[PDB]
Amino acid sequence: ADTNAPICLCDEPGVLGRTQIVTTEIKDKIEKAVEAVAQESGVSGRGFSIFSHHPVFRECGKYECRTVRPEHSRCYNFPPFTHFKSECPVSTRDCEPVFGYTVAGEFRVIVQAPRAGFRQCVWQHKCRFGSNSCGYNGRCTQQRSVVRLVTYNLEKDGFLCESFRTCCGCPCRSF
Amino acid sequence: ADTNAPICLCDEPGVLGRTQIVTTEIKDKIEKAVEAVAQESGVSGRGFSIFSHHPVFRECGKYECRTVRPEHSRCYNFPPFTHFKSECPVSTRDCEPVFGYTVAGEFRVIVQAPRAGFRQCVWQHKCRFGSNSCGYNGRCTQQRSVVRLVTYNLEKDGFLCESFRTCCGCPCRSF
Repeated sequence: ADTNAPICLCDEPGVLGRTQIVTTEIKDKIEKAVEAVAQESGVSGRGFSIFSHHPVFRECGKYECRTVRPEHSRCYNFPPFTHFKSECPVSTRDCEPVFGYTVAGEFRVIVQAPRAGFRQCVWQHKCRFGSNSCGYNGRCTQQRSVVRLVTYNLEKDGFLCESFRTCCGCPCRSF
Repeated sequence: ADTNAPICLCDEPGVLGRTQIVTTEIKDKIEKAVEAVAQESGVSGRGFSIFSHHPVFRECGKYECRTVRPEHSRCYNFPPFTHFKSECPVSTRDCEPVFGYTVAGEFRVIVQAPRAGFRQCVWQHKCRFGSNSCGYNGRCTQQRSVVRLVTYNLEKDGFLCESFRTCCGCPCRSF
């Protein structure tokens, strides 16, 4: 594999920040579209409920930044739901990405519309010091899982659920 | 009177995982307060922090463990930023304090929330062998400096910056 990389949400070498800067015009388009969704609802204007009528949001739009805690994205909370015997120290950061590369490696725009009231978050848990030695013979390794998040299709002006790899833990594996 | 063994951030058997009064009851309260900031903040970027949108954190949240280097707490990194002519031998230890005494002598809980992505580190540089003769007429002296760290005010259960003395070096104080 020449160019190979799993790529976790918010992954970035320079202190894990932003790679490129999405056009404000795009953010504008998204805000508008999300507002359109909220209005086609109207009823139940108390919270996320304004989005709960649209099929895609119902399917994968529930990683609400307001409710998602870090433990919800630890590997033990994703199938197979098992705990690590030994896990290395973990660096945890909330992630609210505007872009992501799917499981298939494609580039996608992940929907974030703070003004409209729709924000998606998934806390990332990575090996604190990369892959250092840890067992009596082990190695610190990044484990991942997969989350589905609402993305925005620029062409067809439509929403869609897509799969992204998320960093859930750092088990000390025997290499 | 003088003392060969100076007192620094992380000194005395009180600073530990459990620690003095820093009950798992307090710890948890702090963790959730930090998570709330992460959840409402969201704002992030390279060479930044997700906490830089909150006023207390933008002011004194820069001793985050992932960015801190041992030399960042050496005396020459604090005003008047001057180097020593002769410095006695130093013992450098990492320090991630859970409580401390402010420059005004008050006890304060120093925020440490590993699970929400906020840890504070200030490496202590102590006189390896204190007070012993070093120069012609000098005596090895613990040099302290002042650092501001995010604290948790019990009363108003919120965040506040406070000033703490930190051990930055051990100059041979001759004359």
